[PDB]
Amino acid sequence: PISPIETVPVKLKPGMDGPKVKQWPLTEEKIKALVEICTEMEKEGKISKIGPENPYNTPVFAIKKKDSTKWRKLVDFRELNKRTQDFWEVQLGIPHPAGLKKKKSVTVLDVGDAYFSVPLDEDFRKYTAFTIPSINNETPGIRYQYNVLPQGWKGSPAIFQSSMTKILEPFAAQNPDIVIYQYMDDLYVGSDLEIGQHRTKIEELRQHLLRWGLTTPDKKHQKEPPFLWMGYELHPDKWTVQPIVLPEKDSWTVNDIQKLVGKLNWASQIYPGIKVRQLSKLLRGTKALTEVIPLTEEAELELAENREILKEPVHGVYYDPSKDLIAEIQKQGQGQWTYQIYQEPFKNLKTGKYARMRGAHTNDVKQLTEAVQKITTESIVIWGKTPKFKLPIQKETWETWWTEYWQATWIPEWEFVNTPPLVKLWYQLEKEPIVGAETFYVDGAANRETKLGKAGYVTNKGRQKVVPLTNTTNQKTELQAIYLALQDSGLEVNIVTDSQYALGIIQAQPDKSESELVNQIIEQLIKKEKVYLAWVPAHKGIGGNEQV
Amino acid sequence: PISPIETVPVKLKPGMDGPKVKQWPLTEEKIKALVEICTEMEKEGKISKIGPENPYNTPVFAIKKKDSTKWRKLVDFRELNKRTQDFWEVQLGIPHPAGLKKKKSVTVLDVGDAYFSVPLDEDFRKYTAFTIPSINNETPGIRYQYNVLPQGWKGSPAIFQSSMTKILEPFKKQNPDIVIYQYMDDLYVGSDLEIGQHRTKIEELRQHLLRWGLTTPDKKHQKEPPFLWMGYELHPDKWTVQPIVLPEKDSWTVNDIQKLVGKLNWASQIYPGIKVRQLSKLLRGTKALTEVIPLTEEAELELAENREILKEPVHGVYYDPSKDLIAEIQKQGQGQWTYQIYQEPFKNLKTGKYARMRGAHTNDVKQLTEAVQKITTESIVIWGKTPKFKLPIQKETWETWWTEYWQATWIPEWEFVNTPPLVKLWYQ
Ligand SMILES: N#C/C=C/c1cc(Cl)cc(Oc2ccc(Cl)cc2OCCn2ccc(=O)[nH]c2=O)c1
Repeated sequence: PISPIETVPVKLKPGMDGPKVKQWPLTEEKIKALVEICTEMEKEGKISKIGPENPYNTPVFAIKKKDSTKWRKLVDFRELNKRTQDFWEVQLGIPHPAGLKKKKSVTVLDVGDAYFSVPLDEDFRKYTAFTIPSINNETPGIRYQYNVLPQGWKGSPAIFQSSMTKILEPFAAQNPDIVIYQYMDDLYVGSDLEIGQHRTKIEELRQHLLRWGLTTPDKKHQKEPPFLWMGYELHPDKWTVQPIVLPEKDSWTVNDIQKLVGKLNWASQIYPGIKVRQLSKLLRGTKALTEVIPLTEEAELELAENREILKEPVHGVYYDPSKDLIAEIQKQGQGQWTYQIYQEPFKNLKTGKYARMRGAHTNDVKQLTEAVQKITTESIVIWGKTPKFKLPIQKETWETWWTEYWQATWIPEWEFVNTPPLVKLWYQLEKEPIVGAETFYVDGAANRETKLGKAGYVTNKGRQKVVPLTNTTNQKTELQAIYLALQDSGLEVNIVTDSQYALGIIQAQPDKSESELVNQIIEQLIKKEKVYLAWVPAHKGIGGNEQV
Repeated sequence: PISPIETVPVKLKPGMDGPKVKQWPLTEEKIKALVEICTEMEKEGKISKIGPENPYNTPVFAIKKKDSTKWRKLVDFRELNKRTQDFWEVQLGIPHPAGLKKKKSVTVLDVGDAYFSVPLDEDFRKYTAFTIPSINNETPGIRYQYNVLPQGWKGSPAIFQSSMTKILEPFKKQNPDIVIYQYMDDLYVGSDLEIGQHRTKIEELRQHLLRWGLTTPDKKHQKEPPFLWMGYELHPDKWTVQPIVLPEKDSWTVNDIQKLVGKLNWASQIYPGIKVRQLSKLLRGTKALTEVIPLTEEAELELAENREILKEPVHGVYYDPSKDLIAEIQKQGQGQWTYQIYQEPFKNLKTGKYARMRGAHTNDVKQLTEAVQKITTESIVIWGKTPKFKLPIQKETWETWWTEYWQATWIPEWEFVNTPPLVKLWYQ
């Protein structure tokens, strides 16, 4: 049989037993349809009839496919799968085309009857036992078991991949002018060899595999570029995404919105400028998978922009190790960032976008840093080096920022590209208090029940103000106090606040938020020349005038 | 070599399975290096290739070792350690000398190579599985498991402990005043001798161990050293909680006194016997920040009384062996970093400041990495165990770049903080 391939030893999960499920049922119309399959599988040595000796057992169902000339046997291994040991996880992610090297020729070989071509560990086989019944009347049910990897069995993919990998080594040893990538039941071979000897080599590999019991395309030899693979279009000199289709609807489903943002973020690999923000903000509600969700003007505008970019196709190229790797980032402005990875000006390996969905308040430089981080990781995964960066930020700007920042930040080799909207910090608080500046002592408070509260200040010039607030919180009033001090002061101002929160926001130097209060505070801070924010403990009775 | 005896059986704490941990993506360079190293280890029988029926995995990295110019493989065993040695700090646990921290000088030696001689229990090997990753998921990763006691596993020195004791015993006889503690792949040797005599004795232990068949590639510059001064020698008697200092100026301002009162009020959580009342009086209300405010009698009395109370260590602060060690670090800028090692909040077992040299040979991540290593080493010497760090850095950044600067053979536990407040200028 298929014995030459060395079996992989398999244990059941410790402290368990094989599946004992008995099958009497059910229908006689599909029984003699099952026998037709089982006899031909038995003759092919894939399954073997087992006897009276009281083995285990598993349910077996029969079903059909359209164009009924093809019958289907489906064995349910779920229980056994519960009871079998864990295996090394099969390859999770898939190789990204931007990391592939251009080869003079590429061939695709799928192996048919894959799992059934790899033997199953002998001692384990008894646990794969199953029964085909008859209708009563002193007839013992037909008992079989698998000699090979059962379709749907837990350990089948990993053991198969292991076996293929092994079988490939006596070949790849004799031929390292040719590179073989392995994915599932597919082998992707490529070479810079002359086309004739490339073809010859391919056929050699074919006869090798066939000698080991692995079938492979004969009629044809099949796929010629493209090469529609895993949602891609692979062309000899270029790669792109499988065509993207955005549906048009009067009423949008949260499900369809998930499919939408999915197709869009998928499209973002290559088409530059894709914005998922508003459409995803729609999905921010985590409730009710069937709920009909309306749109927003910003959302529909965004979808329109996406349709406009998607209208005209752009293509990605393949990787050249001799050429440097460059990543370039541009700010979209809504908290969204875009980037392209290229060794060439008019050709991109790929593109992508980074958005900060964490929390609310974060500034431009930190966001740029995080983007550089994501790009660095992605580049390590796809290529194995890190790119040189082209960033829209002045040297002195980033230097000042990282030197002033409480967290340790690191960026690799990078240079300043002059393309606006250049990233900058709009205001820098004073390191030391300002002489000849009005000193505002600010405070704010709220009743967490009534939710009214108030915000105000008292200056050293004897100037005082108290502004009533409605529908707010202590934090809101506390920012409102600083804002109030900003409105009523001159170009140079000293503010003193009792709260760690407000000081925390202000010192953080954010340039934007969804909080309009903080936005206006920012605008004030920009309009100001010198602002010194200082902190003191509350209720310590020093400079603070509070109330209740 | 050969099995001198049978293998020491390793039993995991019952009701717990082996480590399954994803392998980080690596640079092509580091992958190639790992491939060379592992091919070599495979030829020498140290490790073997495994099939898909081994579910377990443990991360692997390629570090630069020491100032040496060639690569080194570093396995991150933290998970497996937690899953085994936690029961093997019990059964085989190595005692920790309390006199190591009191020595004038402590040298660290790499004894790891020893472990390579000893075989590992056949049943246990499957838990040591690791993977050399492939770029771009193009080929399935290369999978090995250890056939011998692996470096970085805490059970390794536990198993080799008797051997180490036998080899060390003669040296301890000729040198009864020298303290020697083993932590994983490292040997810490303390002494009160002169620095020269100390290094001499260290070389004596080197030649001793070597002629007993235990290699320690600590050979430094050979004949004539260029540039860099020496290497690793600790001085643990200089390690203690640092006193908190109040700013001292000829004159004070409203704002200065504000910062002072603030810092003192913060310090009240540590040293409850501080009185801030007289200190915030002198500015009664509504003054300009830059207004100069001379201090009264009772004010200066309070300041001095608070100065001498802050220069002496806390009360009720002791090391709890049942509790984990926690290390906070905060960035002070200009190359300086400060750190606190504690167990319960505001009770500090140790505090310090790590400072490297500036001028564009260094960056932030390098400094933090070296700081973490230094603190971890101090912690090893003092308590015989490593702290869990709260690192002021973005998780992905740290996870990316930490292996570049990492000279140490162990890995402490860590987690990341996005919060920290005004407590920066208060700790320096
Ligand atoms: N189904 C399916 C295929 C899927 C598939 C999937 C992968 Cl990960 C790779 C693949 O083909 C390749 C195989 C091996 C190498 Cl070194 C490059 C390849 O480049 C492919 C790009 N290419 C394609 C054609 C050509 O002439 N030149 C060229 O560089 C095919």
